[PDB]
This record gives sequence, C-alpha cells and structure tokens, in this order.
Amino acid sequence: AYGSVKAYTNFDAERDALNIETAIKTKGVDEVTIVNILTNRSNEQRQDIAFAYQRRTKKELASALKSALSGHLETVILGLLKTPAQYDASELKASMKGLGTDEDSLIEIICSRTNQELQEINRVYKEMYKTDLEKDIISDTSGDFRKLMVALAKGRRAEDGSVIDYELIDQDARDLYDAGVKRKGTDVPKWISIMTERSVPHLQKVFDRYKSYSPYDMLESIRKEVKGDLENAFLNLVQCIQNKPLYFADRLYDSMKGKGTRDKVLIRIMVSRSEVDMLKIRSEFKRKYGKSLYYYIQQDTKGDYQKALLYLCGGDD
Ligand SMILES: [Ca+2]
Ligand SMILES: [Ca+2]
Ligand SMILES: [Ca+2]
Repeated sequence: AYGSVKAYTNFDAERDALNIETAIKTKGVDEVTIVNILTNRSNEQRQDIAFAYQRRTKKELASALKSALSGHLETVILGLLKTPAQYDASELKASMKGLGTDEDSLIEIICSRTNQELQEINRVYKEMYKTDLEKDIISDTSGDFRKLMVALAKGRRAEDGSVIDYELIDQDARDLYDAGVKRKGTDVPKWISIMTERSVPHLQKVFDRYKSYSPYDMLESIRKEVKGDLENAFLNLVQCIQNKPLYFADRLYDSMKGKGTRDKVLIRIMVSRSEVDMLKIRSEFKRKYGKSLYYYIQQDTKGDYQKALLYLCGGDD
C-alpha cells in the first residue's frame, strides 16, 4: 500500500510480451523500452508477462533478458522478474559463500523480513536448492550469531495481539537490563529469546521502556555488551523493529555515501522494497539526509541502470 511502483491500470500481458520480444530482437538491444515496461508493472503483472512471453516464444523471458542485457541493469531486471520469495531466497543463497560469507546481506534480509515472508522464503528455498535454509545458515554461520540468525529465520515470531501487554513490556525491559548492562558479561540467549519471540510493536514499547532502567539506550547497550557479527545483527534487528523505512533509508545512504557503490545492497533494496514501503523510505531519506533519494541515486549511478533505479524510486521528493 506504500510502495512506489503500483500495478499498471491498463495492463495487457500479451502486448507487453510482444513489445518486449520486439525490444529484445531489436538491433543493439532496446534497453529503454524494457525498462519503461518492467519498471511500471507490478510483480504479478511481470509474472503474467513472463508467462505470455513463454507461450509466445517457447523461451523463458529471464533467459532471453539475461542474454540481451549486461551488468548492473541485467542484475536489476533479473531481480525484478523473480517473485519476492524467489528473489530473497536467491539473494540468500548468493550471500552464503562458505567462510567468506556475505554476512551483511544475510543480516539485511533475515532481520527485516516478516513471519509470512520468511515462511514463504523457507519453502521456496527448499524447493529451489533441495535443502532447508536452516542447514545452510548453520553451515555458513557460527556461535550466538548463528543462534540469532536461525531464531529469526524460523519466522515464528509472535503476532501483534488484540491487547497491549504493558506488564510483559515492563518485565521484558527488566529482563533485558538484568541480562545486559547490570551484570558484567552478557546473557545472550535471553536477549535473542526476547528479541526474536515478542511481537514488533511490543518490542518497540519494550525498547523505549528499556530507556527507563538503563543509562544507555538499546543500540548503545548493544554496542557495549556485544561486538562483531552478533553486534551487527542485533543493531540491524533493533533498527528494523524501531523504524524499518528509516533503517532502509540508512542502508541506502550507506551504500552510496562512500567511495564507489555497494550495488548489491542498492539494487536489492530498490527491488525488494519497491512494492512495500518505498514511499516511506523516500520520506525518511529526505527528512534525514536533506536531498532526495532520487538525487543520490542520480549522482551515484549513470545510464539505463540509473534510469531503472529512478523508475523504481518514482520521482524526486
Ligand atoms: Ca550478460
Ligand atoms: Ca555487561
Ligand atoms: Ca559513491
């Protein structure tokens, strides 16, 4: 409901598949037409176009476009063609490269996805790679960090209940302070337990009730009590629970603020959150960093790649 790319009203899968077939078979490849079409269609509509294209040409659209395109634009388009679950699962599999695992992407995806999304992701992952996500998480992670990632990826977080339990909120804040800053050392399993099991609004009110018992807020308490992968995961998780659009705005900023561009993160965010809360991310981004997201994307990317990302953004703020 808060996505930037909406379902195209006057949609016709057959003509889109025709125009795309034409744009592909065009000499020198017509990237502009492909971008113009795919970036203004909903994911489901893109699936419809894929099916129509398949019936028309008896070749799958993703293959033809992987042949017709290259580089970052290829990455973006092939990212858009997949269903949300498929894309997330594929990114997760890509992030797990043994001991040199990209833990940043892994954290980004596992910490920010909801119960339904994770439930679908586990199934699709198992169907795609004939192996449960948990086995690979265990294989490519270790320790309390592993435990946390496994807990989160199980996707059985409690749902937001009818009634607000302020008492349990208070007791959770107390438990968090007692297991963290109060004692020397850290009771990590209790932290993981509370942060993975309780619902999101409950954990918001808990995170702000924690400010009453502790001299440091939740983020700083994390920066002090634990460090490393565990720390990064806890930080990202808390950022997501508190303010997810702001979190993704910060993640977008971090991907472009420095030298070059962390295109994996940029592309993944602009694709996965295009039909979710891209409007809110734009809002938070301009509210915090002065200029629009469109602007940063414009200054840090060029060409039809830039064009695609700008279409996924949806105008200047
Ligand atoms: Ca290629
Ligand atoms: Ca301590
Ligand atoms: Ca840059």
